[PDB]
Amino acid sequence: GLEEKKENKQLTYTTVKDIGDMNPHVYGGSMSAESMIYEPLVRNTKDGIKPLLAKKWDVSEDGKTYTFHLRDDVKFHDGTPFDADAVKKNIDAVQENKKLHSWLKISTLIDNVKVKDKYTVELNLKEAYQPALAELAMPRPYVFVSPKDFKNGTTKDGVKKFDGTGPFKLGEHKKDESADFNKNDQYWGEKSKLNKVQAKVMPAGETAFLSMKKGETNFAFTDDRGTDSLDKDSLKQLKDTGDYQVKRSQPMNTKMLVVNSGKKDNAVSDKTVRQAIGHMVNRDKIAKEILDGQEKPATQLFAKNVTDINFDMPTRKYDLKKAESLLDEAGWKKGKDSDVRQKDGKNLEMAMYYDKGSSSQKEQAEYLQAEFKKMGIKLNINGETSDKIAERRTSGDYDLMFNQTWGLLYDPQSTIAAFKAKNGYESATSGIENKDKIYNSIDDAFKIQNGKERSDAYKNILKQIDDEGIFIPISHGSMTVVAPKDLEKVSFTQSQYELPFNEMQYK
Ligand SMILES: C[C@H](N[C@@H](CCN[C@H](Cc1c[nH]cn1)C(=O)O)C(=O)O)C(=O)O
Ligand SMILES: [Cl-]
Ligand SMILES: [Zn+2]
Repeated sequence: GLEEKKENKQLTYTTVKDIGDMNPHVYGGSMSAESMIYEPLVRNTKDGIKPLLAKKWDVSEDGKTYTFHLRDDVKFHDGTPFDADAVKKNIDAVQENKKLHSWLKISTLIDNVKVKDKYTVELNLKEAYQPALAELAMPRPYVFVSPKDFKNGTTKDGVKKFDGTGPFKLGEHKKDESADFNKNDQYWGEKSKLNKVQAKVMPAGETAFLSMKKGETNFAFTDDRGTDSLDKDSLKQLKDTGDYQVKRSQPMNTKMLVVNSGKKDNAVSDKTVRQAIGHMVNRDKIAKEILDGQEKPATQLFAKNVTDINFDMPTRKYDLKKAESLLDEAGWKKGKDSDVRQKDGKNLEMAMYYDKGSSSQKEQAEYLQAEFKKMGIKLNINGETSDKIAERRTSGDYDLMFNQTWGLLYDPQSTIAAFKAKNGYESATSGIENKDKIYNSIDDAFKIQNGKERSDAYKNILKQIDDEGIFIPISHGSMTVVAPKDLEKVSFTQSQYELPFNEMQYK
Protein backbone atom coordinates (compact mmCIF):
# COMPACT_ATOMS: atom_id res chain seq x y z
CA GLY A 1 0.00 0.00 0.00
CA LEU A 2 0.84 3.65 0.04
CA GLU A 3 2.28 3.63 3.53
CA GLU A 4 4.63 0.76 2.87
CA LYS A 5 5.91 2.41 -0.32
CA LYS A 6 6.54 5.58 1.71
CA GLU A 7 8.31 3.54 4.39
CA ASN A 8 10.44 1.71 1.83
CA LYS A 9 11.19 4.80 -0.21
CA GLN A 10 9.59 3.48 -3.32
CA LEU A 11 7.62 4.87 -6.15
CA THR A 12 5.69 2.71 -8.51
CA TYR A 13 4.17 4.39 -11.45
CA THR A 14 1.39 3.19 -13.68
CA THR A 15 1.89 3.40 -17.45
CA VAL A 16 0.29 1.87 -20.44
CA LYS A 17 3.55 1.02 -22.15
CA ASP A 18 6.80 -0.85 -21.45
CA ILE A 19 10.20 0.93 -21.40
CA GLY A 20 11.13 -0.52 -24.84
CA ASP A 21 14.74 -0.47 -26.15
CA MET A 22 16.82 1.38 -23.58
CA ASN A 23 19.62 2.13 -25.99
CA PRO A 24 19.54 5.92 -26.01
CA HIS A 25 21.41 6.20 -29.28
CA VAL A 26 18.07 5.34 -30.96
CA TYR A 27 14.59 6.60 -30.23
CA GLY A 28 12.32 3.69 -29.38
CA GLY A 29 12.84 3.71 -25.58
CA SER A 30 10.91 5.47 -22.90
CA MET A 31 12.30 9.02 -22.66
CA SER A 32 11.83 9.49 -18.98
CA ALA A 33 13.34 6.13 -18.21
CA GLU A 34 16.44 6.95 -20.22
CA SER A 35 16.81 10.34 -18.49
CA MET A 36 16.96 8.46 -15.15
CA ILE A 37 19.94 6.41 -16.26
CA TYR A 38 21.87 8.27 -18.96
CA GLU A 39 23.27 11.85 -18.95
CA PRO A 40 24.45 14.43 -21.47
CA LEU A 41 27.59 16.53 -21.22
CA VAL A 42 25.48 19.59 -20.31
CA ARG A 43 21.91 20.39 -19.31
CA ASN A 44 19.61 22.90 -20.94
CA THR A 45 17.69 24.60 -18.08
CA LYS A 46 15.38 27.61 -17.77
CA ASP A 47 18.55 29.49 -16.74
CA GLY A 48 20.45 28.40 -19.88
CA ILE A 49 23.11 25.74 -20.31
CA LYS A 50 24.56 24.26 -17.14
CA PRO A 51 27.42 21.81 -16.39
CA LEU A 52 26.74 18.14 -15.98
CA LEU A 53 29.19 15.47 -17.14
CA ALA A 54 31.31 18.38 -18.46
CA LYS A 55 32.27 20.84 -15.69
CA LYS A 56 33.41 23.54 -18.11
CA TRP A 57 34.02 24.07 -21.77
CA ASP A 58 35.75 26.42 -24.18
CA VAL A 59 34.53 27.45 -27.61
CA SER A 60 37.19 28.46 -30.15
CA GLU A 61 37.18 31.96 -31.73
CA ASP A 62 35.80 30.66 -35.08
CA GLY A 63 33.09 28.69 -33.15
CA LYS A 64 34.14 25.26 -34.66
CA THR A 65 35.89 23.66 -31.73
CA TYR A 66 34.30 22.91 -28.34
CA THR A 67 36.69 21.64 -25.65
CA PHE A 68 34.95 19.98 -22.70
CA HIS A 69 36.62 19.56 -19.32
CA LEU A 70 35.05 16.47 -17.90
CA ARG A 71 34.27 15.52 -14.32
CA ASP A 72 36.88 12.99 -13.02
CA ASP A 73 34.71 11.26 -10.46
CA VAL A 74 32.13 9.62 -12.72
CA LYS A 75 31.68 5.89 -13.20
CA PHE A 76 29.29 3.97 -15.42
CA HIS A 77 26.90 1.58 -13.71
CA ASP A 78 29.15 -1.39 -14.58
CA GLY A 79 32.09 0.26 -12.74
CA THR A 80 34.02 1.31 -15.86
CA PRO A 81 35.17 4.98 -15.83
CA PHE A 82 33.70 7.92 -17.60
CA ASP A 83 36.40 9.89 -19.36
CA ALA A 84 37.33 11.49 -22.67
CA ASP A 85 37.67 8.11 -24.33
CA ALA A 86 34.11 7.15 -23.41
CA VAL A 87 32.82 10.45 -24.72
CA LYS A 88 34.62 10.03 -28.05
CA LYS A 89 33.47 6.47 -28.53
CA ASN A 90 29.79 7.40 -27.74
CA ILE A 91 29.81 10.30 -30.15
CA ASP A 92 31.62 8.37 -32.88
CA ALA A 93 29.06 5.52 -32.42
CA VAL A 94 26.16 7.91 -32.80
CA GLN A 95 27.76 9.54 -35.85
CA GLU A 96 28.29 6.17 -37.54
CA ASN A 97 24.49 6.20 -37.77
CA LYS A 98 23.96 9.88 -38.48
CA LYS A 99 21.12 9.38 -41.04
CA LEU A 100 18.80 8.61 -38.04
CA HIS A 101 19.87 11.88 -36.42
CA SER A 102 19.54 14.32 -39.25
CA TRP A 103 16.55 15.90 -37.58
CA LEU A 104 19.16 17.45 -35.28
CA LYS A 105 21.44 19.71 -37.22
CA ILE A 106 24.54 19.25 -35.15
CA SER A 107 24.73 15.59 -36.33
CA THR A 108 25.27 17.06 -39.86
CA LEU A 109 28.05 19.38 -38.62
CA ILE A 110 30.14 17.07 -36.47
CA ASP A 111 33.49 16.52 -38.19
CA ASN A 112 35.44 14.57 -35.55
CA VAL A 113 36.10 14.10 -31.90
CA LYS A 114 39.60 14.16 -30.35
CA VAL A 115 40.82 13.16 -26.92
CA LYS A 116 43.28 15.78 -25.57
CA ASP A 117 43.97 14.16 -22.18
CA LYS A 118 42.13 11.78 -19.83
CA TYR A 119 39.34 14.29 -18.99
CA THR A 120 39.54 16.65 -21.97
CA VAL A 121 37.68 16.03 -25.21
CA GLU A 122 37.50 18.25 -28.27
CA LEU A 123 34.50 18.28 -30.60
CA ASN A 124 35.26 19.72 -34.02
CA LEU A 125 32.45 21.08 -36.20
CA LYS A 126 32.39 21.82 -39.96
CA GLU A 127 31.05 25.30 -39.11
CA ALA A 128 30.15 27.41 -36.12
CA TYR A 129 26.74 26.60 -34.68
CA GLN A 130 25.32 28.27 -31.62
CA PRO A 131 22.62 25.67 -30.79
CA ALA A 132 25.40 23.04 -30.45
CA LEU A 133 25.33 23.02 -26.65
CA ALA A 134 21.55 22.94 -26.63
CA GLU A 135 21.47 19.89 -28.95
CA LEU A 136 24.15 18.15 -26.89
CA ALA A 137 21.81 18.65 -23.83
CA MET A 138 19.05 16.56 -25.39
CA PRO A 139 18.05 13.21 -23.85
CA ARG A 140 18.87 11.44 -27.09
CA PRO A 141 21.15 10.80 -28.84
CA TYR A 142 24.24 12.34 -27.32
CA VAL A 143 24.18 10.70 -23.86
CA PHE A 144 26.71 8.26 -22.59
CA VAL A 145 26.50 4.41 -22.59
CA SER A 146 29.40 2.34 -21.10
CA PRO A 147 31.72 1.50 -24.03
CA LYS A 148 31.98 -2.07 -22.62
CA ASP A 149 28.30 -2.41 -23.61
CA PHE A 150 28.90 -1.63 -27.25
CA LYS A 151 28.69 -4.45 -29.82
CA ASN A 152 32.10 -4.56 -31.53
CA GLY A 153 32.47 -0.89 -30.93
CA THR A 154 28.95 0.06 -32.24
CA THR A 155 25.56 1.02 -30.79
CA LYS A 156 23.54 1.46 -33.99
CA ASP A 157 22.42 -2.22 -33.81
CA GLY A 158 22.00 -2.24 -30.03
CA VAL A 159 23.99 -2.50 -26.89
CA LYS A 160 24.66 -5.53 -24.69
CA LYS A 161 23.57 -3.92 -21.38
CA PHE A 162 22.13 -0.51 -20.43
CA ASP A 163 24.84 1.10 -18.21
CA GLY A 164 24.71 4.93 -17.98
CA THR A 165 26.11 7.34 -15.49
CA GLY A 166 22.80 8.58 -14.07
CA PRO A 167 21.28 8.57 -10.58
CA PHE A 168 19.40 5.35 -11.31
CA LYS A 169 20.39 1.97 -12.72
CA LEU A 170 18.17 -0.33 -14.77
CA GLY A 171 17.30 -3.47 -12.81
CA GLU A 172 14.77 -6.23 -13.21
CA HIS A 173 12.62 -5.81 -16.27
CA LYS A 174 9.74 -8.20 -16.99
CA LYS A 175 8.50 -7.46 -20.45
CA ASP A 176 5.10 -5.67 -20.52
CA GLU A 177 4.86 -5.93 -16.76
CA SER A 178 7.47 -3.97 -14.79
CA ALA A 179 10.90 -2.28 -14.93
CA ASP A 180 12.96 -1.36 -11.88
CA PHE A 181 15.09 1.77 -11.67
CA ASN A 182 17.29 1.28 -8.59
CA LYS A 183 19.17 4.03 -6.73
CA ASN A 184 22.73 4.40 -7.92
CA ASP A 185 24.68 4.49 -4.69
CA GLN A 186 27.85 5.43 -6.62
CA TYR A 187 26.17 8.31 -8.37
CA TRP A 188 28.48 11.29 -8.69
CA GLY A 189 25.93 14.10 -8.26
CA GLU A 190 22.70 14.54 -6.23
CA LYS A 191 21.95 10.98 -5.13
CA SER A 192 18.40 9.73 -5.20
CA LYS A 193 16.42 9.79 -1.91
CA LEU A 194 14.18 7.06 -3.38
CA ASN A 195 15.51 3.48 -3.28
CA LYS A 196 13.56 2.43 -6.29
CA VAL A 197 11.22 3.70 -8.97
CA GLN A 198 9.27 1.05 -10.77
CA ALA A 199 7.46 1.39 -14.08
CA LYS A 200 4.42 -0.87 -13.91
CA VAL A 201 2.63 -1.58 -17.17
CA MET A 202 -1.21 -1.81 -17.18
CA PRO A 203 -4.14 -0.63 -19.24
CA ALA A 204 -5.35 2.86 -18.76
CA GLY A 205 -8.86 3.66 -17.36
CA GLU A 206 -10.41 1.56 -14.59
CA THR A 207 -7.39 -0.73 -14.15
CA ALA A 208 -4.96 2.12 -13.64
CA PHE A 209 -7.43 3.90 -11.32
CA LEU A 210 -7.99 0.91 -9.04
CA SER A 211 -4.23 0.10 -9.03
CA MET A 212 -3.63 3.62 -7.76
CA LYS A 213 -6.55 3.73 -5.21
CA LYS A 214 -5.22 0.63 -3.48
CA GLY A 215 -1.52 1.80 -3.63
CA GLU A 216 -0.25 -0.97 -5.92
CA THR A 217 0.93 1.98 -7.96
CA ASN A 218 1.32 5.39 -6.36
CA PHE A 219 2.45 7.68 -9.06
CA ALA A 220 1.52 8.69 -12.65
CA PHE A 221 2.62 11.08 -15.23
CA THR A 222 1.99 11.98 -18.88
CA ASP A 223 4.10 9.56 -20.91
CA ASP A 224 6.39 10.56 -23.78
CA ARG A 225 3.59 10.21 -26.33
CA GLY A 226 1.32 12.47 -24.24
CA THR A 227 -0.90 9.85 -22.80
CA ASP A 228 -2.32 10.22 -19.24
CA SER A 229 -3.50 6.94 -17.80
CA LEU A 230 -6.10 8.68 -15.61
CA ASP A 231 -9.02 10.84 -16.65
CA LYS A 232 -10.30 14.03 -14.85
CA ASP A 233 -12.73 12.11 -12.64
CA SER A 234 -10.05 9.58 -11.58
CA LEU A 235 -7.87 12.47 -10.61
CA LYS A 236 -10.81 13.84 -8.54
CA GLN A 237 -11.39 10.54 -6.87
CA LEU A 238 -7.67 10.19 -6.00
CA LYS A 239 -7.36 13.73 -4.53
CA ASP A 240 -10.54 12.92 -2.61
CA THR A 241 -9.00 9.90 -0.91
CA GLY A 242 -6.77 12.31 1.03
CA ASP A 243 -3.68 10.25 -0.15
CA TYR A 244 -2.83 11.93 -3.48
CA GLN A 245 -1.91 15.40 -4.87
CA VAL A 246 -2.01 16.43 -8.59
CA LYS A 247 0.47 18.84 -10.21
CA ARG A 248 0.21 20.20 -13.76
CA SER A 249 3.04 21.89 -15.60
CA GLN A 250 2.82 25.06 -17.57
CA PRO A 251 1.40 24.37 -21.13
CA MET A 252 4.11 22.63 -23.11
CA ASN A 253 2.89 21.63 -26.56
CA THR A 254 0.20 21.82 -29.19
CA LYS A 255 -1.93 18.67 -29.62
CA MET A 256 -3.04 18.32 -33.23
CA LEU A 257 -4.56 16.25 -35.96
CA VAL A 258 -2.06 15.18 -38.61
CA VAL A 259 -3.53 14.89 -42.15
CA ASN A 260 -1.55 12.74 -44.54
CA SER A 261 -0.98 14.63 -47.80
CA GLY A 262 1.08 11.68 -48.91
CA LYS A 263 -1.70 9.07 -48.71
CA LYS A 264 -2.35 8.82 -52.48
CA ASP A 265 -5.04 6.09 -52.27
CA ASN A 266 -7.33 8.41 -50.13
CA ALA A 267 -9.18 11.72 -50.32
CA VAL A 268 -6.90 13.32 -47.68
CA SER A 269 -4.26 13.56 -50.50
CA ASP A 270 -6.51 16.27 -52.11
CA LYS A 271 -5.67 19.70 -50.71
CA THR A 272 -9.32 20.72 -51.01
CA VAL A 273 -10.55 17.88 -48.84
CA ARG A 274 -7.83 18.71 -46.31
CA GLN A 275 -9.07 22.33 -46.23
CA ALA A 276 -12.61 21.10 -45.74
CA ILE A 277 -11.61 18.85 -42.83
CA GLY A 278 -9.95 21.89 -41.29
CA HIS A 279 -13.30 23.59 -40.86
CA MET A 280 -14.81 20.44 -39.31
CA VAL A 281 -12.95 20.51 -35.96
CA ASN A 282 -14.71 22.37 -33.23
CA ARG A 283 -11.65 23.04 -31.09
CA ASP A 284 -13.52 25.45 -28.77
CA LYS A 285 -16.12 22.96 -27.80
CA ILE A 286 -13.57 20.09 -27.64
CA ALA A 287 -11.50 22.19 -25.19
CA LYS A 288 -14.40 23.27 -23.07
CA GLU A 289 -16.56 20.17 -23.09
CA ILE A 290 -14.49 17.10 -24.04
CA LEU A 291 -11.26 18.14 -22.21
CA ASP A 292 -13.21 19.74 -19.34
CA GLY A 293 -11.52 23.08 -19.69
CA GLN A 294 -8.18 21.54 -18.64
CA GLU A 295 -6.48 22.66 -21.85
CA LYS A 296 -6.92 25.78 -23.84
CA PRO A 297 -7.78 25.52 -27.47
CA ALA A 298 -4.99 25.96 -30.04
CA THR A 299 -5.52 28.11 -33.14
CA GLN A 300 -2.05 27.64 -34.54
CA LEU A 301 0.59 24.89 -34.45
CA PHE A 302 3.07 26.80 -32.30
CA ALA A 303 1.60 29.33 -29.91
CA LYS A 304 2.47 33.02 -30.26
CA ASN A 305 4.51 32.82 -27.00
CA VAL A 306 6.82 30.03 -28.35
CA THR A 307 10.42 31.19 -29.03
CA ASP A 308 10.83 32.75 -32.47
CA ILE A 309 7.13 32.61 -33.27
CA ASN A 310 5.65 35.80 -31.80
CA PHE A 311 2.91 36.03 -34.45
CA ASP A 312 -0.79 35.29 -34.67
CA MET A 313 -1.62 33.04 -37.62
CA PRO A 314 -5.13 31.73 -36.72
CA THR A 315 -5.93 28.61 -38.67
CA ARG A 316 -9.24 27.58 -40.35
CA LYS A 317 -12.24 28.01 -38.02
CA TYR A 318 -15.03 25.65 -37.28
CA ASP A 319 -17.47 26.28 -40.12
CA LEU A 320 -19.50 23.49 -41.63
CA LYS A 321 -20.91 25.53 -44.58
CA LYS A 322 -17.39 26.30 -45.55
CA ALA A 323 -16.62 22.53 -45.27
CA GLU A 324 -19.63 21.61 -47.37
CA SER A 325 -18.73 24.10 -50.02
CA LEU A 326 -15.08 22.83 -50.19
CA LEU A 327 -16.17 19.18 -50.34
CA ASP A 328 -18.56 20.08 -53.18
CA GLU A 329 -15.68 21.82 -55.03
CA ALA A 330 -13.67 18.63 -54.66
CA GLY A 331 -16.54 16.70 -56.28
CA TRP A 332 -17.43 14.84 -53.07
CA LYS A 333 -21.13 15.67 -53.28
CA LYS A 334 -24.03 14.12 -51.35
CA GLY A 335 -27.27 13.30 -53.25
CA LYS A 336 -31.05 13.78 -52.84
CA ASP A 337 -31.08 10.02 -52.18
CA SER A 338 -28.78 10.42 -49.14
CA ASP A 339 -26.68 12.75 -46.99
CA VAL A 340 -23.55 10.57 -47.74
CA ARG A 341 -20.72 11.92 -49.91
CA GLN A 342 -19.51 10.17 -53.05
CA LYS A 343 -17.21 10.64 -56.00
CA ASP A 344 -16.64 8.26 -58.94
CA GLY A 345 -18.98 5.71 -57.37
CA LYS A 346 -16.99 5.50 -54.05
CA ASN A 347 -18.06 6.72 -50.61
CA LEU A 348 -15.91 9.27 -48.78
CA GLU A 349 -14.07 7.45 -45.96
CA MET A 350 -10.95 7.95 -43.96
CA ALA A 351 -9.13 6.07 -41.30
CA MET A 352 -8.20 7.96 -38.13
CA TYR A 353 -5.75 6.53 -35.53
CA TYR A 354 -5.48 7.44 -31.88
CA ASP A 355 -3.68 6.06 -28.82
CA LYS A 356 -6.12 3.58 -27.13
CA GLY A 357 -4.41 4.39 -23.91
CA SER A 358 -5.66 8.07 -24.12
CA SER A 359 -9.25 8.55 -22.99
CA SER A 360 -9.06 12.13 -24.19
CA GLN A 361 -7.84 11.05 -27.67
CA LYS A 362 -10.58 8.40 -27.78
CA GLU A 363 -13.37 10.80 -26.78
CA GLN A 364 -12.12 13.25 -29.42
CA ALA A 365 -12.03 10.53 -32.04
CA GLU A 366 -15.66 9.58 -31.16
CA TYR A 367 -16.83 13.14 -31.33
CA LEU A 368 -15.23 13.80 -34.64
CA GLN A 369 -16.52 10.56 -36.05
CA ALA A 370 -20.08 11.73 -35.15
CA GLU A 371 -19.34 15.20 -36.55
CA PHE A 372 -17.94 13.69 -39.82
CA LYS A 373 -21.01 11.47 -40.23
CA LYS A 374 -23.21 14.61 -40.26
CA MET A 375 -21.14 15.75 -43.21
CA GLY A 376 -21.53 12.43 -45.02
CA ILE A 377 -18.01 11.13 -44.33
CA LYS A 378 -17.43 7.77 -42.84
CA LEU A 379 -14.58 8.22 -40.33
CA ASN A 380 -13.26 4.83 -39.23
CA ILE A 381 -11.49 5.23 -35.89
CA ASN A 382 -8.81 2.85 -34.65
CA GLY A 383 -7.36 2.88 -31.13
CA GLU A 384 -3.86 1.42 -31.14
CA THR A 385 -0.70 1.51 -29.02
CA SER A 386 1.34 4.66 -29.23
CA ASP A 387 4.14 2.43 -30.61
CA LYS A 388 1.87 1.49 -33.53
CA ILE A 389 0.80 5.16 -34.02
CA ALA A 390 4.51 6.06 -34.28
CA GLU A 391 5.22 3.35 -36.80
CA ARG A 392 2.30 4.59 -38.87
CA ARG A 393 3.70 8.15 -38.57
CA THR A 394 6.95 6.89 -40.10
CA SER A 395 5.45 4.60 -42.77
CA GLY A 396 2.59 6.86 -43.89
CA ASP A 397 -0.04 4.23 -43.39
CA TYR A 398 -2.79 6.50 -42.09
CA ASP A 399 -5.24 9.16 -43.27
CA LEU A 400 -5.53 11.11 -39.98
CA MET A 401 -3.92 10.64 -36.61
CA PHE A 402 -3.73 12.36 -33.26
CA ASN A 403 -0.30 13.65 -32.39
CA GLN A 404 1.48 16.47 -30.54
CA THR A 405 4.42 18.77 -30.85
CA TRP A 406 7.59 18.05 -28.94
CA GLY A 407 7.64 20.76 -26.24
CA LEU A 408 9.64 23.70 -24.96
CA LEU A 409 13.17 22.54 -25.97
CA TYR A 410 12.07 21.34 -29.44
CA ASP A 411 9.32 23.73 -30.57
CA PRO A 412 9.63 25.28 -33.04
CA GLN A 413 12.99 24.60 -34.60
CA SER A 414 13.22 20.76 -34.05
CA THR A 415 9.56 20.08 -34.70
CA ILE A 416 9.83 22.05 -37.94
CA ALA A 417 13.01 20.16 -38.94
CA ALA A 418 10.87 17.02 -38.31
CA PHE A 419 8.48 18.10 -41.07
CA LYS A 420 11.06 16.57 -43.43
CA ALA A 421 12.33 13.80 -41.24
CA LYS A 422 11.34 10.16 -41.78
CA ASN A 423 10.98 9.67 -38.02
CA GLY A 424 8.86 12.82 -37.69
CA TYR A 425 6.15 14.11 -39.97
CA GLU A 426 7.70 13.70 -43.46
CA SER A 427 4.92 11.25 -44.30
CA ALA A 428 2.29 14.03 -43.79
CA THR A 429 4.17 16.68 -45.75
CA SER A 430 5.33 14.40 -48.52
CA GLY A 431 2.30 15.07 -50.75
CA ILE A 432 2.71 18.91 -50.87
CA GLU A 433 3.46 20.02 -54.42
CA ASN A 434 5.92 22.76 -53.36
CA LYS A 435 7.66 20.45 -50.95
CA ASP A 436 11.13 20.96 -52.49
CA LYS A 437 10.91 24.80 -51.87
CA ILE A 438 9.44 24.42 -48.34
CA TYR A 439 12.08 21.83 -47.25
CA ASN A 440 14.83 24.11 -48.59
CA SER A 441 13.28 27.04 -46.78
CA ILE A 442 13.36 24.96 -43.59
CA ASP A 443 17.11 24.38 -44.01
CA ASP A 444 17.70 28.04 -44.79
CA ALA A 445 15.68 29.24 -41.79
CA PHE A 446 18.01 27.56 -39.34
CA LYS A 447 21.01 29.50 -40.70
CA ILE A 448 19.40 32.97 -40.08
CA GLN A 449 21.08 34.74 -37.12
CA ASN A 450 18.73 37.67 -36.74
CA GLY A 451 15.72 36.77 -34.55
CA LYS A 452 13.21 38.75 -36.47
CA GLU A 453 14.35 37.51 -39.91
CA ARG A 454 14.23 33.94 -38.57
CA SER A 455 10.76 34.34 -37.12
CA ASP A 456 9.70 35.60 -40.53
CA ALA A 457 11.28 32.66 -42.29
CA TYR A 458 9.33 30.37 -39.91
CA LYS A 459 6.18 32.34 -40.63
CA ASN A 460 6.59 31.92 -44.35
CA ILE A 461 7.02 28.11 -43.83
CA LEU A 462 4.12 27.76 -41.44
CA LYS A 463 1.79 29.84 -43.59
CA GLN A 464 2.32 27.40 -46.47
CA ILE A 465 1.99 24.42 -44.19
CA ASP A 466 -1.27 25.91 -42.81
CA ASP A 467 -2.46 26.49 -46.40
CA GLU A 468 -1.95 22.80 -46.99
CA GLY A 469 -4.06 21.65 -44.05
CA ILE A 470 -1.40 19.14 -42.89
CA PHE A 471 -1.88 19.89 -39.18
CA ILE A 472 -5.10 20.81 -37.39
CA PRO A 473 -4.29 22.29 -33.97
CA ILE A 474 -6.73 21.45 -31.21
CA SER A 475 -5.53 22.12 -27.65
CA HIS A 476 -2.34 22.92 -25.61
CA GLY A 477 -1.07 20.09 -23.57
CA SER A 478 0.57 20.11 -20.16
CA MET A 479 2.41 17.48 -18.22
CA THR A 480 0.30 16.11 -15.39
CA VAL A 481 1.63 14.22 -12.39
CA VAL A 482 -0.24 12.31 -9.67
CA ALA A 483 1.92 11.74 -6.58
CA PRO A 484 1.52 10.72 -2.87
CA LYS A 485 0.46 13.75 -0.84
CA ASP A 486 3.63 13.46 1.23
CA LEU A 487 6.07 13.27 -1.72
CA GLU A 488 8.01 16.54 -1.78
CA LYS A 489 10.06 18.00 -4.57
CA VAL A 490 7.99 16.95 -7.52
CA SER A 491 8.67 19.62 -10.07
CA PHE A 492 9.00 20.16 -13.86
CA THR A 493 12.01 20.89 -16.09
CA GLN A 494 11.75 22.45 -19.57
CA SER A 495 10.96 18.98 -20.94
CA GLN A 496 7.72 17.03 -21.14
CA TYR A 497 9.88 13.86 -21.24
CA GLU A 498 11.59 13.70 -17.80
CA LEU A 499 11.05 14.22 -14.14
CA PRO A 500 13.49 14.78 -11.22
CA PHE A 501 13.14 11.40 -9.71
CA ASN A 502 16.43 11.77 -7.83
CA GLU A 503 15.19 14.93 -6.07
CA MET A 504 11.84 13.62 -4.90
CA GLN A 505 11.57 12.77 -1.23
CA TYR A 506 8.95 11.65 1.26
CA LYS A 507 7.44 13.73 4.14
C1 LIG B 1 14.18 11.79 -33.01
C2 LIG B 1 12.60 11.82 -32.95
N1 LIG B 1 12.03 12.54 -31.82
C3 LIG B 1 12.80 13.05 -30.58
C4 LIG B 1 12.04 14.04 -29.73
C5 LIG B 1 10.53 13.92 -29.91
N2 LIG B 1 9.95 12.82 -29.15
C6 LIG B 1 8.50 12.60 -29.38
C7 LIG B 1 7.99 11.61 -28.37
C8 LIG B 1 8.63 10.29 -28.58
C9 LIG B 1 8.37 9.31 -27.79
N3 LIG B 1 9.10 8.28 -28.18
C10 LIG B 1 9.80 8.63 -29.23
N4 LIG B 1 9.53 9.90 -29.49
C11 LIG B 1 8.01 12.36 -30.84
O1 LIG B 1 8.83 11.90 -31.74
O2 LIG B 1 6.79 12.75 -31.05
C12 LIG B 1 13.25 11.94 -29.63
O3 LIG B 1 12.56 10.93 -29.65
O4 LIG B 1 14.27 12.11 -28.89
C13 LIG B 1 12.06 10.41 -32.98
O5 LIG B 1 11.16 10.05 -32.19
O6 LIG B 1 12.64 9.67 -33.78
CL1 LIG C 1 -2.73 29.00 -30.20
ZN1 LIG D 1 10.62 11.18 -30.69
